[PDB]
Amino acid sequence: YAVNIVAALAIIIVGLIIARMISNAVNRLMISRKIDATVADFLSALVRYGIIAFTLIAALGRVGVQTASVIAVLGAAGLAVGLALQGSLSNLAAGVLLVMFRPFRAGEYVDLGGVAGTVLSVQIFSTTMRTADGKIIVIPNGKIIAGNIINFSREPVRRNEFIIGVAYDSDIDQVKQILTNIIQSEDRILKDREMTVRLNELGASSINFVVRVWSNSGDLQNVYWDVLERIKREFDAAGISFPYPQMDVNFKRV
Amino acid sequence: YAVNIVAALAIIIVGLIIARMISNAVNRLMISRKIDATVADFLSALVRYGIIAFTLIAALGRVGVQTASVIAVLGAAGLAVGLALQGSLSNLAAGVLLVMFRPFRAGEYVDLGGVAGTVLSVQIFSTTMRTADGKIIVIPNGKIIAGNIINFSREPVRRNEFIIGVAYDSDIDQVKQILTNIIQSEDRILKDREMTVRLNELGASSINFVVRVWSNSGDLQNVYWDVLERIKREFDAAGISFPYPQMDVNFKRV
Amino acid sequence: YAVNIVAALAIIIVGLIIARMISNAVNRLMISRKIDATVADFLSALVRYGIIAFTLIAALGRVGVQTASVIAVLGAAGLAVGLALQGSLSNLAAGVLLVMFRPFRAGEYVDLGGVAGTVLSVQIFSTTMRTADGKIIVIPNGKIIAGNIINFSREPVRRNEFIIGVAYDSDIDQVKQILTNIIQSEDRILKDREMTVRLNELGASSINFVVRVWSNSGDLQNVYWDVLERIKREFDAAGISFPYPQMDVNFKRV
Amino acid sequence: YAVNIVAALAIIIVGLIIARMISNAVNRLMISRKIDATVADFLSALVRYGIIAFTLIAALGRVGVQTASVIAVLGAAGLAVGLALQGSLSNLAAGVLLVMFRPFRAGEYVDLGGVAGTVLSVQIFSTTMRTADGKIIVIPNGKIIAGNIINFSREPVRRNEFIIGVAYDSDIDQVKQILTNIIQSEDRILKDREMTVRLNELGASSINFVVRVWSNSGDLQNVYWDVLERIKREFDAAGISFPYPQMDVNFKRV
Amino acid sequence: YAVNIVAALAIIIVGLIIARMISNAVNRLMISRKIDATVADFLSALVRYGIIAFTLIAALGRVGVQTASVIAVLGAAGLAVGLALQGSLSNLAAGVLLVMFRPFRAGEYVDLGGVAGTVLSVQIFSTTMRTADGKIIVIPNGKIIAGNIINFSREPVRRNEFIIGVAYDSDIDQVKQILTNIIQSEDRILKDREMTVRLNELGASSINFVVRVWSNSGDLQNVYWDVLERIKREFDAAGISFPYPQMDVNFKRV
Amino acid sequence: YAVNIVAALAIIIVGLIIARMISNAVNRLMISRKIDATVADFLSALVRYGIIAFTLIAALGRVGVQTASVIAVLGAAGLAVGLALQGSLSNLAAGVLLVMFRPFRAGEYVDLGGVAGTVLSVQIFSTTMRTADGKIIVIPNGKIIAGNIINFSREPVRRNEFIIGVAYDSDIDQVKQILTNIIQSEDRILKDREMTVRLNELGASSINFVVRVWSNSGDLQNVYWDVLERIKREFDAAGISFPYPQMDVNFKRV
Amino acid sequence: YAVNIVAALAIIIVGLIIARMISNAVNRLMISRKIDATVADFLSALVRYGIIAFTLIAALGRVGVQTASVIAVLGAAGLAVGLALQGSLSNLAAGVLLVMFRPFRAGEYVDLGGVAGTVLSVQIFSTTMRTADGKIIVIPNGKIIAGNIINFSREPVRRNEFIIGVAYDSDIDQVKQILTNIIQSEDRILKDREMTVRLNELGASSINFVVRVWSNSGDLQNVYWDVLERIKREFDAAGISFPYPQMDVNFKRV
Repeated sequence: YAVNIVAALAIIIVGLIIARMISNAVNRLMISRKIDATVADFLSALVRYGIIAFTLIAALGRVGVQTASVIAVLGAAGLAVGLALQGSLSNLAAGVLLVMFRPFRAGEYVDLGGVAGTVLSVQIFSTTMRTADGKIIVIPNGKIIAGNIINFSREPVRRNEFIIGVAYDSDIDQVKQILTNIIQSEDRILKDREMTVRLNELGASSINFVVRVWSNSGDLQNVYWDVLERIKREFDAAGISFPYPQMDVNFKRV
Repeated sequence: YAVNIVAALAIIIVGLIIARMISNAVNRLMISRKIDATVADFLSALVRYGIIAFTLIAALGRVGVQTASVIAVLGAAGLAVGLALQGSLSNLAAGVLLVMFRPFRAGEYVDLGGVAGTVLSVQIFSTTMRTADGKIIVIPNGKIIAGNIINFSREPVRRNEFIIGVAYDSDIDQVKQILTNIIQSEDRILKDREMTVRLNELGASSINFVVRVWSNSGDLQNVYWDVLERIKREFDAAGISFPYPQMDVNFKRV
Repeated sequence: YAVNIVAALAIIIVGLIIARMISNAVNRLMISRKIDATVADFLSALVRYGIIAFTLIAALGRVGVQTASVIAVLGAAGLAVGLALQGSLSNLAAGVLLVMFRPFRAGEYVDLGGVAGTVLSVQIFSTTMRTADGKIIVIPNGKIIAGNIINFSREPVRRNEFIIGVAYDSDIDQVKQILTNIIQSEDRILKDREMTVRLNELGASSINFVVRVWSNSGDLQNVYWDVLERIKREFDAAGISFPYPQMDVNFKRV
Repeated sequence: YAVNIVAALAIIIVGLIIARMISNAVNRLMISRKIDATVADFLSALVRYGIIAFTLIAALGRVGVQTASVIAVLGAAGLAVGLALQGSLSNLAAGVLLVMFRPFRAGEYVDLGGVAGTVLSVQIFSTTMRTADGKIIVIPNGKIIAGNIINFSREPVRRNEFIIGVAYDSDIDQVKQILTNIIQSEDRILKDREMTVRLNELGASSINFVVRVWSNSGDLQNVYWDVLERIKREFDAAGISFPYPQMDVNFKRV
Repeated sequence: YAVNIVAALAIIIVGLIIARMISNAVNRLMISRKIDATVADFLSALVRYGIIAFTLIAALGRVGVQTASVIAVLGAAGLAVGLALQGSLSNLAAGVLLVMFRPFRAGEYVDLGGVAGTVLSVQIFSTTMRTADGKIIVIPNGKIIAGNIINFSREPVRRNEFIIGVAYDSDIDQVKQILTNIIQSEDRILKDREMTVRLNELGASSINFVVRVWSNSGDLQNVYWDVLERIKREFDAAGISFPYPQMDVNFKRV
Repeated sequence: YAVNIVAALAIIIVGLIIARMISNAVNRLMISRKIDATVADFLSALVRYGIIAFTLIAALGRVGVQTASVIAVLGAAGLAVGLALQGSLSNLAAGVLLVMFRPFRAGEYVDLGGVAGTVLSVQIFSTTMRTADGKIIVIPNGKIIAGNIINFSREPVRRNEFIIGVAYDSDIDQVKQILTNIIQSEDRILKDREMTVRLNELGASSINFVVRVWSNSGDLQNVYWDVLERIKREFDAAGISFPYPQMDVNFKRV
Repeated sequence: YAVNIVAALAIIIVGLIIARMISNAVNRLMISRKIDATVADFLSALVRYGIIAFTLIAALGRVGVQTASVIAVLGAAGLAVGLALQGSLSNLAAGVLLVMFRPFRAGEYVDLGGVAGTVLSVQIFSTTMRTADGKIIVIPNGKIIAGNIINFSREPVRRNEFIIGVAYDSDIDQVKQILTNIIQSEDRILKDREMTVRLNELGASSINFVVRVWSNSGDLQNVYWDVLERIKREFDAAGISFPYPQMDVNFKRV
């Protein structure tokens, strides 16, 4: 009877010294690893309150008090902390998944669901990537894994799609001749792949030719800019008119 | 009383020699399987902390301290890891579902909810597919199973829909005659299927004929381009005018 | 004391032979039914690891070690696999619900929440349906049950709605006379149902008559196309003008 | 010792014969009710595997093996089936709620969050409703309860809102006189309720009068069509002009 | 030994008679209060199956069979019914909270996240409200509590905002004089509150004055209509022009 | 044996009298605090059913239910109530957060994710706030914590941004001179802060100057209105034209 | 027998004095910390009711009444409070994550998914940040972690993108010469990085040159404004016309 009481006080004193030991130990461990001391002491007070809660419940169990009430409420409070940390630990799990199944490496130009940039680093909780215009975007890993990963650096060839609106009076064969001469005289265009120049659309004010052209993934934007400037030059020289928005107006004297 | 004593320490030392050996074993196993050697030791430290937690709880239970507090908090922490890994393990389950119920195979041109490409591979956690313009999209499997799978390589015949806007003054029977001559003289159009040429819409500035035409799944875009170019040529030759946006203007000199 | 040790090793050996024979049996059942070998051996390794986990826990319990730690973590790992498989087993439950409460059968042209096609088959995890333009859409059953099911093959008679924009100067009674003559002389229109021709809207540039017309579900699109072509013909013959977008211009010379 | 073994084999044989008899009984109970046999045999195999799992667990417990691991994993698999059936059983609960608290009955024209039609039947898992244009929409009950229920057949009177755009030069008092004569000479308009004819908006090209008019729920669309046709007739007769889109243009030079 | 068997059959017979009496009593209670019997018989069959399940597994426990596997599956089926009834019970909890914290009473014109109407009644599961145009909307209580409650009947004074577009040629001080004379000569406008007449915006074709004016919550729409009609009258009398959409057109004849 | 019977009937009678006492006390406390007799009687009936459920189970346990059948079902029914209560008391937790972290509690004009107004009161489940146009919006606290809080009375100085579109013929230095004279002669503009007058955009028909100007949080709307009216006055006085939507028009033949 | 009754009353009295002392102690602890007593007494009454509930259940267990029913309902109520506090404790966990993995510090101009401003402080539950236009936005931490963190202060160099629309008649080489002279004569433009001046687009009415220019993060907006004003000045001096929206008008003249 009193043996359970002295055993319970023994559990209390060993639990308090273990609580102070583990609390100060994780204080030292987060001062050494991390930098902050305020939230380190906050988490250390959380762990200290956890160990003294564990040992107070174990002591009230050693006395003989049926202790399942605080067991159920402490389990639901741990489950509260669990459904809280669902997002952060999901970022952790997506991070280890994204570094063991790696669809991008540090330097691969990707498009992670609406933002596109070169991956500077894949950390444990987030990938830092630098945008094309200098912005640093720190995307969490759950937002990456839960969406698509459009990797632009895994295939060495990509495809420019030019859409040229010419007038309806413009001859289809002359436009196709000039566009084929432009995309054939250009050296960075892969000739062994698709080189489509065909009438894509009968537009409202114009008529739209599509020019689908494969090139290297590094020369892609320069092929777009050079073939577009050459299209403008050769079309203005050859008399083919890029039309303005056209209206037919039926005038009426009131 | 002493039977619980150092026999509990025998449990706590038979557990540490299992914890270290299982940590070293999963380090060697994941170095053999998928080398990272930097989050591999983190997962090994997680498994080590789990096994030493199991054996510390079992040793405190063998002594006589009623362990149901750390049991409930460890179960809630396991459920935290569970609701964390909900997304990744749902990708795994959707991957084994997608490879045992396979709606696409490696090479089938599909459309998985807004992105469309040829599936290069269906891995365990993601399908890599190459877009029509060269981009590699690594879609997770839960995002595929949670949405539609529009497969273009399962049926060998598909349907082009042309919408030709002609002027309101143009004769309906002449447009239907010329469009039927275009879709009948074209050989890749399946003649035993639907060949609809009918007045679809009375538009604002135009009047829209629909041309629904069945052709083979490989010949489909070429049928679209050739029949559209032939429509432009034969309509310009026959005098039917594709109209511009039309306005009726009632000018008022003020 | 040692009786529990030899009993624990007995549970160990019967569990290892059970872990071999159940894994071999599910390899048999997955090679015969739903044929695959790689992910079938993956699932077999999962079932083998599960059975050896069950029997290692049972052996450590039969020895005398309080084993509730791995019980709670294994229950939370089962709950991890459960909240993972939530989506796939919800597709399973929605599939058996969709086939025992069947709102569509194999062949019924439906509209399952933004995609519309004829249901080729209702499988256990997904309905395959062929779109009107040849595409095969494999919709999961949870996405079908969680949204509406617009069935076009359940009523034999449906309703075309024409909206004819005529000019503001056109006589309302002449337009109603001509539209009623068109929808009365057409034989596939159900005359015993609603045949509405009334002035629907005072539009911006036009004035919109509505023509609500009931006809059979197979003849519906042909009734639409024939009555629309007849509307264009008879309105052009009778002098009623479908107007262009109208502007009133008050020009004032700066 | 061996008494527990023969008792365990007794539980094994009574559970196997109970599993076979209850699988045959649930097969009869489904084939009499829902006359699909394939998914009936699937659910029967599920119930058979569940009861033989129950009795294998009970036998391994009666032998003396601590059968807590398979109980925890089986409870988590029951929770897998539970979070799976969350959607379908939520449709069931919303169906019994929607038929015991019934905001619509079979025949009542409603608008269940988007789609709008007359409810043909409220079943247990879904309400079938027929749209105004003939389409059958089978809406699940959770989608109905989770959204608004805009019931049109609960109140016998409703309100038409005409918006008449007249020119800026038109006299406000003459428009209000003519609109009040139109909405007063019409007999299906409830005269004891609100009859608003007032200047609602100073539009861009027009000026918008609102006409808010109460009438019976069956006469509502006919009141709209007749008062709109009368508005067009009397406004064209009295010289009030529904204006086209108006532009003030300041002409300039090159 | 046989004492447990006769005790188990005793629990069987008392549980079957309690199951029949509670099933028939719940059926009678759902007849006298919930007149529909087609789902009352189903709910009573559910309660009957539940009580016979409880007493069958209680008798299987009283025999001596370790029964804690069907306890886990039954407690997961109860949690299936729980996560099913999550929506309906959330409507019940939001209803009792919406009637003990009442932000609207029966008759108060509100806007419950989108739809807006006068609350006819707040029931336990839904608030019925009549729209301004006669429609009856039965909003569930979880959708009300989860969103905003814009109550228009809690403050007796509200604010009209007129936005008058005048021409750029119009004098600012004359427009402000006429608008201030209109909003000062009007008696239902609260003169002790804000009366703003100031230049709000330099629009594309016009220039927009804002007139923010406080008036009583019942007189608000009539103040809007009377001040807008007076603005049109006084501005047409004073020569200030409400401008049409303006274009500056540069002639480029060739 | 019969001692457990008389003890069970003792538990029955003490539980029934405690049920009546606690239900009467809860009805007293609810008719004192949160007065509504109908739903307080409903909640007291729920608490009465709960206490008679607890005591019927606790009495029938010793003569019966054999380790937690009805307890395992009642715990899941408690969690059924608990998911409803998590949806509702997420507002209570957010309310005690919103009071102990005090982001707007005094009456500060804020913008709580969309709607914006002066906070009338922060209650326990909702913040009532009065909009700028008189509407009372009762936002729940979970909707506030789940979104941003844009507090306008936390910083005493804020920023007006004028965007002035002038013509392309306007001299940039003259526009910058006049705008700097307007924003320098105005006394409520903070001159020690940013005063930006620079060419923001080359518009389609205009050219847009940005005027970023810091002023006090009370004087800000009056600074906007006064500087905008002064911009219109001085720009019309100095010959700088606010352009209409310009449109170069190239004439053609029929 | 009576020893359990006097022990139960002992637990009752020690739990009541412990409940009063912990309730008043957390009143004192919060009044020292956060000095709203009105919710401090609310939380203190919650903790008092929790401790008296724990000790009432412990006393009913020490008497001998099987008390697992209220254990299950109290655990489900703890899970109700936990899943209610899910969002608040997720903000807490995201706050300690955001301060131990800090992607922004106090002062770093960021864009936290939409809103963008300089982070004034990162607290435990929210980050306060001041917008560029003076507004104070208190973003919760879970909303920050759940989205991207676009940090503008981590890289010292960023990129302006000018899009200059010139006329179609303008010479491409003259525009590229003038734009290269502007972006080369400007000193704050980083010349060792990308300096792109190339033909980006053939627009509808214009033709769009892109000018991608790298400059320091503090000089970025001033580089944009200075190069845009210089583009307007030098282009008007050199005769290059920024075109208005262009229409081609075909006179039909009825």
